[PDB]
Amino acid sequence: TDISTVASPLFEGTEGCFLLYDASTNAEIAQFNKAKCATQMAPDSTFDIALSLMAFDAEIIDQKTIFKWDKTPKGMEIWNSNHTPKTWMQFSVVWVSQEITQKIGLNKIKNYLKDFDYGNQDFSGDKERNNGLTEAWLESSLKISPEEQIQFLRKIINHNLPVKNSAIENTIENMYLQDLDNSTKLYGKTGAGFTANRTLQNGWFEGFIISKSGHKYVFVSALTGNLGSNLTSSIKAKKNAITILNTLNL
Ligand SMILES: *C(=O)[C@@H](NC(=O)c1c(-c2ccccc2)noc1C)[C@@H]1N[C@@H](C(=O)O)C(C)(C)S1
Repeated sequence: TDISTVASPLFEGTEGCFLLYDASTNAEIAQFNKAKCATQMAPDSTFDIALSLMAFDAEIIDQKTIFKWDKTPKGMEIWNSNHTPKTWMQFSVVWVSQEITQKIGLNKIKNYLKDFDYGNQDFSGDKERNNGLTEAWLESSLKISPEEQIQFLRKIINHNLPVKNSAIENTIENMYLQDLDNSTKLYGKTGAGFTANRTLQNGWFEGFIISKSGHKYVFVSALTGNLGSNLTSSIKAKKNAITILNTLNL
């Protein structure tokens, strides 16, 4: 299951990793760089997957929800508009995530984190800033490893979390991206950020694959590296995942 021959060149210049597991059997299908796989880091926008489960479970959104933009610039042009739960997921609209956390509230988020067994469960935010409610998952206190993300994703698709079944399937639906070359279906989510107080970038791309073979899988592509001042780490993590998945017979 060592796929280093293919994955190494794709992750050159970074500390990267890749994991692919069969969702039903938990069999490891492919791995690159287990040491990086075990290292906890900020989930960044991949935390939206957890927030989506919470929001649907708590019945504060549905698929017809329109998140209303406040007309002020949010940093990225794609963020400067109304959104749906689908486009929230697709474009990692951070202000929607923050609207959602403020609505659920800290203690209830902590309770969900405990139910999800999610990473270090540290939602305290930045030292001395009391900003955890709206920043904890963004290069801050909350950390989770690629291996932990695999098992979280596995729980989701197997309905082994104490949330509404619809909350799970609406969130999965809203992750759908495309089909791959052999028609396998890709459901995924990016996240990226700079490491606090450093120049390093971290990136993720993770999710589900549903094969016409019948098999379902969960995967995680993640990296950390000095890639300059343009945040491209999730672009790279995504690219790499798709390249690697298309080489496989799933
Ligand atoms: C989630 O990971 C979100 N990332 C950020 O908010 C982010 C940025 C940023 C860079 C460029 C433009 C806007 C924001 N800088 O630091 C952080 C923590 C969103 N998701 C990312 C993704 O890969 O999904 C981005 C870069 C698209 S923004």
